[PDB]
Amino acid sequence: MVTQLKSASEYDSALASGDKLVVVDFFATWCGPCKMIAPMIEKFAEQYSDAAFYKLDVDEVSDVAQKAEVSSMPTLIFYKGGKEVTRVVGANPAAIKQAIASNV
Repeated sequence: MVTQLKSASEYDSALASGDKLVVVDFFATWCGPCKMIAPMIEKFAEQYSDAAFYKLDVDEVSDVAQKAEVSSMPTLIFYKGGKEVTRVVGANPAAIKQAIASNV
């Protein structure tokens, strides 16, 4: 399943009592994987049974991107215990399966 984070509440409450797998995606659609991998991760979303896909850009939100400083392209992270433990900031689809399928 794919989610759309419009309000910080959807993100905050997700890191609090969020035991399941909480995935985040920070990409301002510059040019490259950020747009080429969109279908990949978005497509894999229909593969998992309990994977929270949090989509975030920059201006569209301005809340998360503000606090959660981005240092990649794109920038994906995995939250299991309300704390970034298994992050994945690079560029590779397969990295989502072995990642999501792990924390799942």
